[PDB]
Amino acid sequence: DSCGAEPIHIPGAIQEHGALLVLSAREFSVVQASDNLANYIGVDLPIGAVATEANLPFISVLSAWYSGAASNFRYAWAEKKLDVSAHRSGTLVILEVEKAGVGESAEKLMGELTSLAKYLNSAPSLEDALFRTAQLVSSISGHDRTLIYDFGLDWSGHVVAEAGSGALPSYLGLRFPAGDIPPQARQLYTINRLRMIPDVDYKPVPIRPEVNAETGAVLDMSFSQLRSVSPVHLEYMRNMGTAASMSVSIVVNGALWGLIACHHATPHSVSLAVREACDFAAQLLSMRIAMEQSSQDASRRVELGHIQARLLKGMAWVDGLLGGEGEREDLLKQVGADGAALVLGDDYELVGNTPSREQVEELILWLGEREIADVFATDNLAGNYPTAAAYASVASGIIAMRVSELHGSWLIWFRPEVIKTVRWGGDPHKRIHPRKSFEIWKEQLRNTSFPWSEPELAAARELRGAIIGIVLRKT
Amino acid sequence: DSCGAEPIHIPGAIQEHGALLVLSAREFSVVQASDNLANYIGVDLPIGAVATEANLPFISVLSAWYSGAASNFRYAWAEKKLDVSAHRSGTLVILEVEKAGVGESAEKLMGELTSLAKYLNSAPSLEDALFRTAQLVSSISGHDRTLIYDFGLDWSGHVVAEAGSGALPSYLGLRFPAGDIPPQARQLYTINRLRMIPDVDYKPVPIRPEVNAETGAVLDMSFSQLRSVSPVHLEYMRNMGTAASMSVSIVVNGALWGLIACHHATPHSVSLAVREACDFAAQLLSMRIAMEQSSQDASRRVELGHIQARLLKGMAWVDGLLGGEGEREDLLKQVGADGAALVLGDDYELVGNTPSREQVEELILWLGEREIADVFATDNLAGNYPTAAAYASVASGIIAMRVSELHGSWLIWFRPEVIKTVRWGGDPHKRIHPRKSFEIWKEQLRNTSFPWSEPELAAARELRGAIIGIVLRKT
Ligand SMILES: *CCC1=C(C)C(=O)N=C1Cc1[nH]c(Cc2[nH]c(CC3=NC(=O)C(C=C)=C3C)c(C)c2CCC(=O)O)c(CCC(=O)O)c1C
Ligand SMILES: *CCC1=C(C)C(=O)N=C1Cc1[nH]c(Cc2[nH]c(CC3=NC(=O)C(C=C)=C3C)c(C)c2CCC(=O)O)c(CCC(=O)O)c1C
Ligand SMILES: [Mg+2]
Ligand SMILES: [Mg+2]
Repeated sequence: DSCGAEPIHIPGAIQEHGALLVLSAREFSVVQASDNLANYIGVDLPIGAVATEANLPFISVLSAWYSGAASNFRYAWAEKKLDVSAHRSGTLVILEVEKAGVGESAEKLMGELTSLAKYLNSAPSLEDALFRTAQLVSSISGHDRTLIYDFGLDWSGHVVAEAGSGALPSYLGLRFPAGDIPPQARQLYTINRLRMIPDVDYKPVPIRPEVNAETGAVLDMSFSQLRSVSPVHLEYMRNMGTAASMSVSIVVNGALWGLIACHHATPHSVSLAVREACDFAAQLLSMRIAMEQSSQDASRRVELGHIQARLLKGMAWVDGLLGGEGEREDLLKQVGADGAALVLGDDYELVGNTPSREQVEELILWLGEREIADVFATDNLAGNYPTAAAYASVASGIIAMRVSELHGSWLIWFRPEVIKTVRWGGDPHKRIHPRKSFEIWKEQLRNTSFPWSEPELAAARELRGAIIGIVLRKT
Repeated sequence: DSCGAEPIHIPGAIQEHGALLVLSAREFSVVQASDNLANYIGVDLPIGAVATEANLPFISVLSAWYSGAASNFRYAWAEKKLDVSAHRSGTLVILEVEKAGVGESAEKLMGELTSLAKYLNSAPSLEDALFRTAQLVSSISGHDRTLIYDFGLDWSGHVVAEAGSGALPSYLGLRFPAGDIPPQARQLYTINRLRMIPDVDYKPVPIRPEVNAETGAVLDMSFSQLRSVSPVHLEYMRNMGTAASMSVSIVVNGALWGLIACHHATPHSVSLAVREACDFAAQLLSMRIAMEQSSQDASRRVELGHIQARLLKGMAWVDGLLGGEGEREDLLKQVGADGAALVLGDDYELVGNTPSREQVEELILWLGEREIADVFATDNLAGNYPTAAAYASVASGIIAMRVSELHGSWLIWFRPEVIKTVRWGGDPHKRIHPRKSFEIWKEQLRNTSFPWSEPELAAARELRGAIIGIVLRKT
């Protein structure tokens, strides 16, 4: 990705809806500031000046915070009607100010948050849990759209939940390309779980001096809430017809699972408290996704565990896999397959729904001349072996694993073609600029089967280990 | 348990710090009421009277709630300075009123709750997570003591965290008998996760009429917050020197994991909001306990999975288990054992630290004349086989499993004695009344090893399945 090279974490500028101040940990001395600082705190700070009580009324609370082991500082500056926040960046304190929450009770958030935390510890369906999470953020945020964006393995995303006022187009069930959120952006959103763009056509406020006197470097704005965004994304937002946006990162098992992406037809800001309330709903959803994944994976390994047990003691041999109706049923269910080919030399045994003997014969030749270490798995065989499109209907996906390289022996599982129409939020394929159109773009995905789960690949590799060793013993 | 027979869920009376009203779902008609109702709502309701706006200002909100699918009703009656709550009980609405929270911001709770939710999604150590949870409840509740009570397998409990003002004795690390919380109490606390006794010497307020006209039965007060407690527990609290108590249920994977038990030297009440804030911290802790248990169990099965793999292909045979230093090391590590006896007929093979050949010989005779189905496991062999105390130091715990009933073959793992002093909160063994003394009571637990984990028992049963079938093949 060429767009993945832009350093979005060091723009040296912020958005209009707040001001930024950089203090030296030791002296609490002014090192850098936004040109709009004076406008917000009604007090001009020269670079080198030491922050006193006169300057900042909260200086004694900030000093006590920094000495502490709390990651972030938050203070309600009642006098100026400002929300003050700060984080640690090496030997620096990056302090940010924004207009305070203009009327909103904590029990308004607390009360509406409990309704979801209580809902999704009973541990219901995910879809329903996703929607409930989206529907909450939608309420407290007040955005014209609040959708949940689940990342795929290729880092393309599929909209799995949606709440809206009706002012913005509905994207529920739409798929978006990986380039919409480039790698370095995905990496930043993994560690920094919040971001807000109240106005797409904000005029960036420079931070001066450009070079920080303490570090001799530009400011690391990775954890700056006011950080000026990448122009290419603003251009993207303008094309989507979104004047304002806010997104919360859903981080599960240390990885970026998805986003709670909120958009608005016209400029729209959210209070520090409400933003933290949304980051908190994202963590509740995150806590649940992990458990259901953990339990569904556990249930699957138990289910395949019962099947493996019957096969392993059935062999203790090929009639342990091929014996009668029961043995062959277990062979296919072992990895949730519809067919299997057990090829031991020139002896072919086809179970359930398989390609022709000749077609399977040609597949083993194609596999043999490729570096197939333990097992080869794909849910789209046609993608690498175009010839396989002829029997896509019976074997769109396979798990192939050799049991005796010397004898040219293989156990291959087959999965049939599962046809589905992929709704794309515009044309995927089409300095790089964002696409102007986001109209439902449909493609018929052919020659692709249901994906192979990790429990299934684990069960496959385990049966291979049992077969290999028997053949080793017999030979 | 004879104390486990008392029906604590139908006392037909409440505590003094609130009033209770029973309404018929259809008419919202008065069926039952506490004798102190008039005192609280300043309006006397005759049985048969229909609840109007004049009677209850919140009647239109309650009506809209009941029609809805929300489990519980909560309303802030500003006029009377009362917190109103209600739940569904068949065709009935059980409505309860108590004095409103006398000064406490939602951001006071919200702010102090986030500090723990943020702390324990980074997924640190449990002990630290337990203490952080206890230390929060201690702050918002304002109790003289806030401890976390982890239930054992025998339903005896061990204090694993503690926060206190110093006014009440410290019980951290103390163990309490199962009879302190009898079964029917444990069962109620599994479904009803909150309970509060602001004053131990409250005079129970009767509910009349005793018989509910709608059901022809006494009121099911399972989900009554004001429910009058069992006299034997109040007598228990008086002996502990606790005038007030509040406890939240920690429910993990559907089972009662433990309690957050709060006690106070003098009478002390907690607001509906703060009680719900504590029930909510208990769920945060609960969400975490489940994940660490889930991940620790996963990590263990992977670790033992690597060991099993080496043994299974090593046999493919007894030299697969007994071959050299590596094979024998894996045999012991398979279930985290220090010794093993592989007895195949009259042929004995002792690995690592085992009892004498004769001692193991006598153990197989004792096992043979007991209904040992698949495997027999214990962390205290002396408890059932007193003779085994002679070699408690080498084999305090064992996993024994026969591999050929016809040949009298066995694989037995040995774990050495791990001596520890069990601190008891009073004398465990000593109409039944509670013990008067809760002074640290010490016993030296001898002839007991580290407990056998489920992954270890699973790994044991799996190796048995591999050995059996080989011996079947060889024989
Ligand atoms: C460089 C080219 C590029 C193309 C072409 C493109 O489509 N996007 C980029 C770059 C890019 N994108 C972002 C950040 C970002 N993307 C999205 C995507 C999104 N929001 C939605 O609502 C939907 C679908 C419904 C999609 C697919 C979001 C949410 C964000 C984060 C900001 C926000 O919440 O709006 C960046 C990084 C911007 C920055 O942080 O500076 C870049 C460079
Ligand atoms: C019938 C005899 C009996 C003996 C003897 C005894 O010790 N307890 C009973 C009965 C019993 N206990 C309870 C409820 C209860 N027990 C505890 C225990 C406890 N609190 C602590 O702080 C510690 C240690 C530090 C222990 C071991 C708690 C917390 C509770 C719940 C109420 C509370 O929070 O105090 C009942 C049921 C009471 C009821 O709900 O009506 C009974 C019958
Ligand atoms: Mg995904
Ligand atoms: Mg326990």
